Amino acid sequence: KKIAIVTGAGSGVGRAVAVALAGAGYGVALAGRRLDALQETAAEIGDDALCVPTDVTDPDSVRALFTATVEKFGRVDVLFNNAGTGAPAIPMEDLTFAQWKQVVDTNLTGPFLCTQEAFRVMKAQEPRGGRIINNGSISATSPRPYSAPYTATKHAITGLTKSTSLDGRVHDIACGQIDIGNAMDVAHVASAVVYMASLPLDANVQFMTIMAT
Amino acid sequence: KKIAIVTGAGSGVGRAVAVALAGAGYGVALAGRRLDALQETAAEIGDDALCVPTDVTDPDSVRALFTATVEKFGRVDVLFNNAGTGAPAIPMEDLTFAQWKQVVDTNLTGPFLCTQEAFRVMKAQEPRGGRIINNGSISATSPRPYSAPYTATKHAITGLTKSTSLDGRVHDIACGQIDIGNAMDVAHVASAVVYMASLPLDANVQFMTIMAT
Amino acid sequence: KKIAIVTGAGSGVGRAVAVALAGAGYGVALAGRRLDALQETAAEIGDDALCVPTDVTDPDSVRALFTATVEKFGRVDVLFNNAGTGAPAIPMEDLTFAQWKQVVDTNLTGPFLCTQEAFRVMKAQEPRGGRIINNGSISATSPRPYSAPYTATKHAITGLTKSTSLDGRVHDIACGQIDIGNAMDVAHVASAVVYMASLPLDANVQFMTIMAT
Amino acid sequence: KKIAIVTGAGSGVGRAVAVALAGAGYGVALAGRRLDALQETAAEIGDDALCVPTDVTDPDSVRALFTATVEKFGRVDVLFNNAGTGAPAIPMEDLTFAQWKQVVDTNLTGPFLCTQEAFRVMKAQEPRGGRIINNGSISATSPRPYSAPYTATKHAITGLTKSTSLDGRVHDIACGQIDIGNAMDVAHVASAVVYMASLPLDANVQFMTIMAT
Ligand SMILES: [Cl-]
Ligand SMILES: [Cl-]
Ligand SMILES: [Cl-]
Ligand SMILES: [Cl-]
Repeated sequence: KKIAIVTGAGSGVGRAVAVALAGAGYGVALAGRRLDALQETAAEIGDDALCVPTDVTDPDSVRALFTATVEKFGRVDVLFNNAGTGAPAIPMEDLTFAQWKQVVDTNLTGPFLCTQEAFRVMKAQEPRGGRIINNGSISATSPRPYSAPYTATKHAITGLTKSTSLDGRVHDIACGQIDIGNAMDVAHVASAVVYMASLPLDANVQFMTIMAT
Repeated sequence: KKIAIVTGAGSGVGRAVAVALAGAGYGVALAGRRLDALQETAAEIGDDALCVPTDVTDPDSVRALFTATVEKFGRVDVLFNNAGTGAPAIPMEDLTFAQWKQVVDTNLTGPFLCTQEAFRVMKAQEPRGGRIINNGSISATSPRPYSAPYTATKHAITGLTKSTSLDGRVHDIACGQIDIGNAMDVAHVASAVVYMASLPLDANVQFMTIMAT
Repeated sequence: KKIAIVTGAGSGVGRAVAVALAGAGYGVALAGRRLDALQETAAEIGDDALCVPTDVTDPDSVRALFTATVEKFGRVDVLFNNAGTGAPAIPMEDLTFAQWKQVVDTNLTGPFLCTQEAFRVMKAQEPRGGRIINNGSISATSPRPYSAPYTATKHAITGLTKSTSLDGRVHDIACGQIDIGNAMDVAHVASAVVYMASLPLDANVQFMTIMAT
Repeated sequence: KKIAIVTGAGSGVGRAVAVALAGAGYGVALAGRRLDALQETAAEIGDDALCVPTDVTDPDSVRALFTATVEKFGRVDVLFNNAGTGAPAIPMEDLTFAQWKQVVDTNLTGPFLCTQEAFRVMKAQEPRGGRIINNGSISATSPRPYSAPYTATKHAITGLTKSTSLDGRVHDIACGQIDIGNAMDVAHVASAVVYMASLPLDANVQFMTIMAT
């Protein structure tokens, strides 16, 4: 009955969130670049997860993902906007323009295009609205060496969450963000996302940070 | 089987947290200044909550609360360090020294003394450790007018959480903090605290903020 | 012609700020617990600094400091609210109640009482208003081990600055804060404070952090 | 004798910083898209400013700017990495992919490419190192409505500053950031940048925020 779209759903925290949302009774659309790993996530769910190979850096592929979801399930209540690539851990001035662009497109442009499509879908549905949960950094309180593209784009996600919360309110869209760091088992990020998605629309975890050890 | 001490348990979020922890199967000690309101919380729980009238600004009363808890339940796994008073909303220079001292003692000294006693108890028990959850501000992203004592002491709680996490690690003590603000139903703060207390000791929500509307 | 009160002026950053403000042409009142070290700061200034032994944790002593300043110089344009004591670096639960109270009184109550007296004086003078610069932490981005009283009270100063900025605006009082940390020569904190005090009242450095190395 | 490169130097804060650095005795290279406005900045300086029309979103144009600077002046001690465009204030889902890409390229890719070229130049020169000052947001404590591309990319600049400080240390490169907001005369941002550039390399203002009124 509540419907989620989970990006990066073929691996890691995306897979764990999709499995945990389905266990909590959501209908789930699984978005990611490769069908094989999406299929294994759907097998784990063992219900009616929908696999949707998607390039979230591509506006048309993104639109197609939400259309497929609404066609199958009827609406979209939650988006877990989950991306996380890094460039190689090399001196910053050795990064090529393409290595830079790959991290910006994956970590920042993908989440922004999915947030735009979520606004289009959520504002149109009835009852109106929903929630977007953005997956932030895995090094929250301290950047790793040689990480400027990853650190800049995950900080950009904090700005995107803030503007999405402000701009979503008119459409009954809430937005919050989860970050992790180290002083981690993906199950704990998934249970936190399930918790955040459990709240009614007028209460919202805007930011939370979970620390390992 | 897991044991919690909840301060401010006779009202508001303290009562809601105590009721929610007991519903999740915790043994609960209810600490607060007045027995009457503690009794009503224990009636709501309708199990074996322990009422312990306590002045958390007083070291001996604090020690007595933890001793009563360990005597009854055998150990203390979670402390919800919950205080929240304000001075009158008047020009800052009109505040009397006693009105200032009342907010510092209640909002900062109480939580610090309970954290010290929690370290004494948690480091001594077997298995060792536990978690302390500090209740932060209700105006997280923007201070209200005429609120310097409340705003300074709730910001102090953020510093206390950070030092408690660092200093607790050697004793297997984790510490995290919850804050709220407004762009709220106490049930949502209670379910967030239950969530935070649900995690094993090596994963910890160090900070989370829930926003109304 | 612009007049400053500098607390902790007998040593360290307080002395360096007082010397730098006087070098920039301010009249300076030097506040601190011991006359000897205040005298040496006044000798360094070698002009007309006013030594005022003061206990900033005491409301009457604070009032006396501002009265002495207005008597001598005619008004108070800038307050450098500068305190910074720590408790011993020992396990938190070994701190005595008096060791805790000493850090709260020095690092939080002193600055709050000086801010109240500054509001009384600044709102009354003509032209009205002025600026208060609060000296924050020396470990800004990471607390040291065994530092809960210092870390909680310097975080409290951030809350005090925020409320002082909001509440001061009606009186043409601006408030900002300086913090330092380490990835330091007191001359750099002093030149930053001089910079902050140089701005007209409608532009204000609300926060700045200077990092060593 | 100290040499600065100032981007966006044909207008607004970029022009004011270039004029103020030259007034403080720096040699200045003026980078911006249009020669006309660069010329007017150079006329204001009325000394030996070097105009260098540059597209900072283009790696070759960026390299050419630093090469022109080193050819003329001999080294580069300070970079003011200054960009700031917004997309139209319209519903987020109405933004075209090109309007999004324009803000990411200008506000995030330009500063990243200039930081890479600054590392190449600063690490190679003798004495080695220098400082990079990134111009952050003009709405620091609260995003404006309809501003997700601007808010995300200025938050990204905070991440870039943090990684640049960490990664620059081995090359004696310091990095800090200035932000502004409103509870402003460009002269105050320029005097703050001059202040930040005045410090020796082992002390660094990593972040400062100036608030209007
Ligand atoms: Cl990050
Ligand atoms: Cl607060
Ligand atoms: Cl601190
Ligand atoms: Cl911003």
